Amino acid sequence: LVTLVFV
Amino acid sequence: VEQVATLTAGTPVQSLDPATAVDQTSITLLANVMEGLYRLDEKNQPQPAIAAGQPKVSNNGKTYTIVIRDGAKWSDGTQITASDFVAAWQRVVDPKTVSPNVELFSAIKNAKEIASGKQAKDTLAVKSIGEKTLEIELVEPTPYFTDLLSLTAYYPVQQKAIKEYGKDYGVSQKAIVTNGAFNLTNLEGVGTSDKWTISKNKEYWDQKDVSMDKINFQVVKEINTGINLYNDGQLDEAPLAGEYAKQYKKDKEYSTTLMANTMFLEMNQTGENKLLQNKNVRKAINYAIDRESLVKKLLDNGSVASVGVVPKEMAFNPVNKKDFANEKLVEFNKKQAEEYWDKAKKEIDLSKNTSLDLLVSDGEFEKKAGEFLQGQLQDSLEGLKVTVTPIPANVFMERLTKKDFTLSLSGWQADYADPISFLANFETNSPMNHGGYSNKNYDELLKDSSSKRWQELKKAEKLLINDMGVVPIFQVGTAKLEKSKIKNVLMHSIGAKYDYKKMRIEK
Ligand SMILES: [Zn+2]
Ligand SMILES: [Zn+2]
Ligand SMILES: [Zn+2]
Ligand SMILES: [Zn+2]
Repeated sequence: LVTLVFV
Repeated sequence: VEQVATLTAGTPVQSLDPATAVDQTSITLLANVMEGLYRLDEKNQPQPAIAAGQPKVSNNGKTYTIVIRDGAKWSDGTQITASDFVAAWQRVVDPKTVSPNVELFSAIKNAKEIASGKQAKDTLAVKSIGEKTLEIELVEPTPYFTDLLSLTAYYPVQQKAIKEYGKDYGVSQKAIVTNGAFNLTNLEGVGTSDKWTISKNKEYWDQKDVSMDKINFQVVKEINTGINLYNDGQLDEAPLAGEYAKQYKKDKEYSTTLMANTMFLEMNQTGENKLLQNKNVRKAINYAIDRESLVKKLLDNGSVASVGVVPKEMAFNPVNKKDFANEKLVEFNKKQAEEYWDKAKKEIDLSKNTSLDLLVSDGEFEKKAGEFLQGQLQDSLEGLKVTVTPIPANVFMERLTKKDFTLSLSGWQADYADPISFLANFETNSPMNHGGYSNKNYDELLKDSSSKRWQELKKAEKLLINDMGVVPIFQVGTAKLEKSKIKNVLMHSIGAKYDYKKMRIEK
């Protein structure tokens, strides 16, 4: 899956 | 003690449809309001959910027979049938659907011939036998296939609902029929709402295991606000990074958990951008990134520098137990960055354009990471201007799909514990290949099914890095405060991150 945000 | 909580999310929900959901926020929601044949346990292993048992495998590892349990139901009380699954999966591979998840079905016989347009979707080698039995034929033995059956992309959808809503399926909370531990009871706008609520689904087959009455979600983009809400008892968790993580690191309610998740600079290599088409420019970008400084200073929360495309602690060799990610394939080297850049200048016209745009999510630390990268690139590639463009998640997803970008700060979390979850994304016409990288020899290495598969996939990773088709930056650690009263939440380093099914509040 795609992660545009990491926090 | 009331069984209610308010938790956090990084973006608005983007999709309510298994066929189209590809981002973490949508997938976590779907993992909790819907359910598939299998569900990951605490060790990230697929266990029977809608399925009554593990698959019965026959025909030299190629035929899977699965029985749906008695009493598996949609939220409207109706039975979940084998035919619901058949139609759902046909819908994912149907080119008319334009599903970003189509590659996940490639193992199934005829899925390839349906993708080429050689064959109709009804040829997909999946069939019902009666109302409760599914039979699936694979092209070849595929050890991780049961893992794929746990993914939201493989969830059923209700035939009646699909017929009723058609193209508007998943447009809103009113245009879905779900089957999970919770129902989606409040969500105003897909793509835009900063709040939503899910509530216990009393028609769920395993409702007896579910304690929570409802769980609320709030998007947090600014970490200071999450913490202040958390300390006032207005949130039951708060994400952490940078100076905030530094200050809360020793708190009794602090945790950090390493994820199978690499953040990249994706690069538009279609030919539209003349700079990123040049291999020396791409290598200059790679060598210019001081990954250790980023993770130590900017993130400071258990994230770690990338050593390759594939993250550490995800996949281990069955024979020798070694981590797949056991080579330092990328590393900061300022002098080599400068030299690759000087080499590139000799090959391109700097009059035209010596500028690169960098798309990032508009959250606090995504913007800050983009600015850190901007300074790194500007410092080692003399004369290059980097602009940082923070945008909303729904706009960002659309621009990636259309390749309306130059550079992109975007990443992938493994859906299952095999290097191919990552490496398949750089195959020539993969929907997740946002940059348009294409190497036919890379494509072929991915197909290896021999005793040397592990070694061949590592060769593919090296070819991708040697071409510098994508720049791995860091492996994501998830740091947060969480109230002590929250018990029994399952957190996964692969696939959908949170399972709240057995969550409860104690004291
Ligand atoms: Zn149970
Ligand atoms: Zn802040
Ligand atoms: Zn530190
Ligand atoms: Zn290790």
